Amino acid sequence: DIVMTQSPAVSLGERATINCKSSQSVTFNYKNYLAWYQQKPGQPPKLLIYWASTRESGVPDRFSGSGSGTDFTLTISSLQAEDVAVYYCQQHYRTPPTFGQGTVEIKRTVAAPSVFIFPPSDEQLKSGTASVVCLLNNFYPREAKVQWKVDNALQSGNSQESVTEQDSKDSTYSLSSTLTLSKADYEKHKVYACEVTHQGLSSPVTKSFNRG
Amino acid sequence: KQDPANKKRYAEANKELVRKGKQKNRVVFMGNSITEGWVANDPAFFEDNGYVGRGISGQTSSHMLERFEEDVIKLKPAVVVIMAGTNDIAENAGPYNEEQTFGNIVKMVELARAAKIKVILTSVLPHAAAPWNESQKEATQAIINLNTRIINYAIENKIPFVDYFVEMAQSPNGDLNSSYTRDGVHPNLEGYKVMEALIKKAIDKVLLEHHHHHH
Amino acid sequence: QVQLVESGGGVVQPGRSLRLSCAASGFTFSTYAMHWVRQAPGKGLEWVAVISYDANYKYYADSVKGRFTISRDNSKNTLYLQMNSLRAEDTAVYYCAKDSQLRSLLYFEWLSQGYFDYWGQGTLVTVSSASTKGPSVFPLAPSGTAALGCLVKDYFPEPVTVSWNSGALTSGVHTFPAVLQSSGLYSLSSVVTVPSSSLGTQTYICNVNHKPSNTKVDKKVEPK
Repeated sequence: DIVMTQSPAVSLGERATINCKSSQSVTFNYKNYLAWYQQKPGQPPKLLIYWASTRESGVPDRFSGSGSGTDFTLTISSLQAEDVAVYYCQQHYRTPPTFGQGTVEIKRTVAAPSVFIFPPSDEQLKSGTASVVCLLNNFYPREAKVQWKVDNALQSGNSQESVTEQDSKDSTYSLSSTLTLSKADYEKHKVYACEVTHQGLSSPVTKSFNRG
Repeated sequence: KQDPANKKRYAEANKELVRKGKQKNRVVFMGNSITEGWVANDPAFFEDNGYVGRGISGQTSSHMLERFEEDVIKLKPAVVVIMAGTNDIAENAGPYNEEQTFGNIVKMVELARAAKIKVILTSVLPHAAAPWNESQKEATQAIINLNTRIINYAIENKIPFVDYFVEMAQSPNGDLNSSYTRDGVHPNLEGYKVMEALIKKAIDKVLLEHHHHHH
Repeated sequence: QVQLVESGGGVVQPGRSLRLSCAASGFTFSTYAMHWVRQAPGKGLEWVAVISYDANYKYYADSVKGRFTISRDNSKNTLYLQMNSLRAEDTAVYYCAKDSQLRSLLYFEWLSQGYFDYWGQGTLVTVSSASTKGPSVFPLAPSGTAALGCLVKDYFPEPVTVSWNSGALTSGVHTFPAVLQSSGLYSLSSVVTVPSSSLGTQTYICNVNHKPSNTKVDKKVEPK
């Protein structure tokens, strides 16, 4: 197949660009077989640009496309909150048509997460499982590390993380880390702690509770 | 540059057609190398059916257009079969441009229709690509792209289109079928016989099916 | 306007089959090639199959060749995808999409296509042996801002929706993407931050809807 690759954040009202490379030329007899699409959560992709540089009807004129052969660019002249999205570059010179993927992000000043820990509810403990939730709220940039310590014993393999899309109001991320233990294993320990590392924190921050 | 469209090729032949008198249901085959080679390889197909071959090997569709008055219109045929674009794509005379080639075919169609001549449009044939030049896929893709424009124009204007290509192009890459060629580029007699069955059906439909009842 | 309306998604046991439909309107469907494209959760777009305008030609991604069959009914302006022998890795949102080219001649598999000018809304196909199960909803109780939330645990299939106070509370809400657990069930949390002084005077309720199981839970999230 022809391989599409995005090879790489911008402040609001500034110009954003997305670069896409194809593994062989997708230009044939002076036409560039390259389209750009935007995709928002829960929605299909929407055509932005076709034949590399023709903007689709109804697309705001801050969107444009350029390039030829193997190297293409999508330029957003004035980045806006509603433009934060996944973008796809598609080649359709050969079947299978293939899609390269990348994301536009609002750049903002560094913000440390506010950290919160939640013990398992009494309602949940009625069944056999305990979920301990650590919330890292409203941080930037996205890179963050969470470590679970139970009685200072580092945990491994029993946690799952999930991260939100960039917030439209303040351009931050939030992240949940959920530690899953059996009720028996949960009752056999006192201290539960999540330790959070982030560029906005001068030193890692620990939030913790004693069971009960 | 005295005779760029090569009107001299058939000038004497056209004169003798006049001296032979009016001919009912004359069909002129206007074309480039494909059409010239057809007469060369199966003259009986043309002679036995009263078809007039006006192919010129190597000729661009631009020059074909320039001699269309002499070699089609003035022969007052009932039908013209237009077989153009092969030599444009071969680039023996200059760089290929699909828009110009397609535009020249359209212009020829409009000359014929203004003269009340019925038109049959046709697909450029497949051919083998030399690897040093281009891949087989690139060769086939260019031919398909031009033929698509011709087909859609024909549908829009209610003009018959004879798709030699789909019957003669072989999987996987559209090479000319090995049964239909000696050199990989031009049809052999067997390939021309496939073309003859297709074109004669389209010609006979034009000449024989009349008074389409609309409802 | 051009519209492509998909239907027929749902849950499929591994090895079984499912047919998707895409109803087209607003353009001359019968003169365009049509495509299927799919997106596995959290991943990119994979082209699945194309059918020519006249249904003479059908081609497939290597990943589905031998298992999927594309078809169309030009009299009903509808496109179909019959998916046989479905596997876990076929779980995805499936999109239909219109080809930009008028009456393309798809005589060989590898030929150029058009760009995809219009897309259906997507239909989720989940391939799993799990049985439909509604979520258990547990409070994440608040300990000058307080955080609180709902843990929406052990449901199948996707999706669930979460609102707060019947939609009246939107500021500061973060509803995390679901994670597929090793059990085959999904889980996620929804959180919100509020002034800590409001915890005595305000009631916070998460409204969890799981349409596949006809389940709706309104959980009050209270201090202590």
